[PDB]
This record gives sequence, structure tokens and C-alpha cells, in this order.
Amino acid sequence: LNPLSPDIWMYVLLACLGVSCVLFVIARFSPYEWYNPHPCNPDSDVVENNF
Amino acid sequence: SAMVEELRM
Repeated sequence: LNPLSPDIWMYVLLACLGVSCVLFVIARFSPYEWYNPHPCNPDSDVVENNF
Repeated sequence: SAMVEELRM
């Protein structure tokens, strides 16, 4: 891991954590990710999660 | 209602 200087390594770890976290945040605000598992039966509005 | 529904879950 010598090629990239130790600065970018920690920058990248923190960036990955931040990007994953903001993706999680936007997942809640998302309109359509709520995808009612097994929509073969629309019987009940079981609005459930992903991401 | 939208924020509560998508927040508490």
C-alpha cells in the first residue's frame, strides 16, 4: 500500500463511511424504495424497507 | 405522516 500516500487511504475510508451513511439517509426520504414484499398479492399494504 | 411513517420503521 506504499503507492498511495497514507493521507488518501484514510480519506477514502472516511469517504466510504460518509457516502454509505448519506445513501442510508436518502433511502428513507426516497419515495419508491418501499416495495411491499411479494407484490404478487396486493391484499395488504405491507409497506416495508430496503437499503 | 410521510416523515413519521418512513422514520419510525
